[PDB]
Amino acid sequence: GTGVTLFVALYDYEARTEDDLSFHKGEKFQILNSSEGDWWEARSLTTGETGYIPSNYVAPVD
Amino acid sequence: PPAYPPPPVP
Repeated sequence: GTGVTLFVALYDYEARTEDDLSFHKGEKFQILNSSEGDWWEARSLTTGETGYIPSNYVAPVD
Repeated sequence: PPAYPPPPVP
């Protein structure tokens, strides 16, 4: 409510660790938790996979 | 949350 949770990747990113997600620019994400500020927990609408993503790499859509 | 810093934006 009020807060937007659908995001789009602005750049390509390759997971560095076992916890983070890799993605293509243009890939959409449902955000599961954004309370930490640097790393957000999310789900890829493309693979159905779950994991962390850098918040500075994605932008709000719709 | 990985912490090892998100790399700066391009």
